[PDB]
Amino acid sequence: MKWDYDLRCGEYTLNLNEKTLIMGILNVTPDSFSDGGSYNEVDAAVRHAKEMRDEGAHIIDIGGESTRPGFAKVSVEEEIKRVVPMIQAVSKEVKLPISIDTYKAEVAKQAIEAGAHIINDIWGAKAEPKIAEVAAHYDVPIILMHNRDNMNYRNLMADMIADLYDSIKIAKDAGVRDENIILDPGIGFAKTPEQNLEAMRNLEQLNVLGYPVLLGTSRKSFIGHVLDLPVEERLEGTGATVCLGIEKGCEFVRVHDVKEMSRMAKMMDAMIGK
Amino acid sequence: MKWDYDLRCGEYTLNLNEKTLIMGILNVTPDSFSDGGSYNEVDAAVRHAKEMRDEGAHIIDIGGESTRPGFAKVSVEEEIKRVVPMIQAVSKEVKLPISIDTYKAEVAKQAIEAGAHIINDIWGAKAEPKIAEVAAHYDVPIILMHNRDNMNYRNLMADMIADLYDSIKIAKDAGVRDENIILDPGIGFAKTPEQNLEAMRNLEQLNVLGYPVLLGTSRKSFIGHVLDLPVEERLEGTGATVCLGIEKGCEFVRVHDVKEMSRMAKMMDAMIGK
Ligand SMILES: OCCCc1nc2ccc(C(F)(F)F)cc2[nH]1
Ligand SMILES: OCCCc1nc2ccc(C(F)(F)F)cc2[nH]1
Ligand SMILES: OCCCc1nc2ccc(C(F)(F)F)cc2[nH]1
Repeated sequence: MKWDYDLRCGEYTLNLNEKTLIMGILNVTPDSFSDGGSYNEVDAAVRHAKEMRDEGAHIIDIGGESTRPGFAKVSVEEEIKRVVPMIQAVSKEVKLPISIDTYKAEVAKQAIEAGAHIINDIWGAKAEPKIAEVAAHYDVPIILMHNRDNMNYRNLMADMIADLYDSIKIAKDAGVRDENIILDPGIGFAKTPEQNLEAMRNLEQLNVLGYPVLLGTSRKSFIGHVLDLPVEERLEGTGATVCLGIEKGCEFVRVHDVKEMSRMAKMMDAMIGK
Repeated sequence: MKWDYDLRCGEYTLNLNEKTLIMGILNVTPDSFSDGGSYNEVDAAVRHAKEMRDEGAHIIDIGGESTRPGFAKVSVEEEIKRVVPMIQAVSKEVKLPISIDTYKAEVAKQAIEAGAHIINDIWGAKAEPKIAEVAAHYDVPIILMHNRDNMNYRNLMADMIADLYDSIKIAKDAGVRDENIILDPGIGFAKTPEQNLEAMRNLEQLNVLGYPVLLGTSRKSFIGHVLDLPVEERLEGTGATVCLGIEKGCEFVRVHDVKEMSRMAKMMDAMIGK
């Protein structure tokens, strides 16, 4: 009874109370010889989305070249040629809500038009505030991630909450309804390894803002820093972050390893009484 | 600064503050044609103890036939022929403290004489109270596990704490020092699947007794009940229990999958600030 509403996603509806929601990460695998839409590139995305669906994903998060982990400099024009064909094919062939991982308003707009249901913004409407106008107009959920162009904090948690509020204000001023706001602490962004640990340790503070929280820690550098393990050897590390996140009240986890993290989340949910 | 003493284990000393301690599970693989001590049987145990050492174990827990998971009916005379050669070889070849997983006083005595450092009692000194006299005499740590010959609880957590106190009283009356007492909630013993979940959910209550807590959930039936997965597919499930246990303050985890659980524990420790 924590949430008195469900997350409305067009033809899909996500219950926020019954289980931790698993968002599976789908990064584009660009064909070297085309700008987008080619069979090998799109077929790869579809096959991967189907696998994640079969492994327990509730949302498929689709990211083009300009987003994490690559951060390529690419025009919205180029970005649309690549992202839109993926959204079209995945939305047709995979019966799950799709999030578009972009900070660019025009990309978000075209993605929603192509069939995406949720906007996932690593800059929390601060890089391109018009993304909040797009969100409001289409009445879609938007995930506002904590992020900064600096790591000069006075007090990490207090600053994160203040920064997240600045994002909330941008979204609400644009007309985004409270029920369409989700927050993300931005673990692995604009934070030292030590600061990432401190944010994990204090994640429950985000709950005072009164919005659902999505945690995205999967395979991130700070896990490698602790364990001294490369990106492919971080299942256990990611797992610990997912478990602690759920214990601290997060509603979503954004993960690469859907099969394993879905099992861990299900076990956590059972134990905490979710 | 939670603990103002270290766990003294003869030539070994375990710090209770710096990391979650990993106890690796070693079950005997009985040779069919002998009562104990044979090369294949003991070599198997030694090889396994070395692997667990290399994978991050801090304690090796050695169990003969009459203990979990098999619970064979076997005389102390038979049990000694099997357990003592394992302890002798493992203690010589593997530089870690050894716990003997037995509820039988005479087995515990001979095990300590053979080189074991810690007594691990699934009956918490209630099946054979003389085991507490053995513990006191040799001045070794003893793990008192919650257990009952029934599941008729009036109130699970309150009953567990009362039962654990009855074990503490037996141990202290026998002369066991406070610094040599460790408690275990007995997840998977004398509890319904639902009760096991409830005990996990409320594990932090055990901390009021003021003794270190060891959690032993590895691969247990209740994980299979939640996930509907067989014993070999419970890494993720065990992982969630380990993470939640550490968050709730446990000092030890008793696990089969040392490599994976050691990594998860290290990540948890870093995040909680242990
Ligand atoms: O300290 C808060 C920073 C907010 C912020 N506004 C930005 C605009 C553009 C970009 C860029 F375009 F990605 F470079 C990054 C930004 N970061
Ligand atoms: O309800 C608390 C039960 C305490 C208890 N005393 C026991 C003695 C012997 C055995 C046995 F020998 F293993 F059967 C099991 C026991 N259980
Ligand atoms: O399914 C992947 C192949 C087998 C496998 N390796 C694992 C490592 C760690 C964990 C973890 F402990 F749950 F994180 C689960 C795993 N399962």
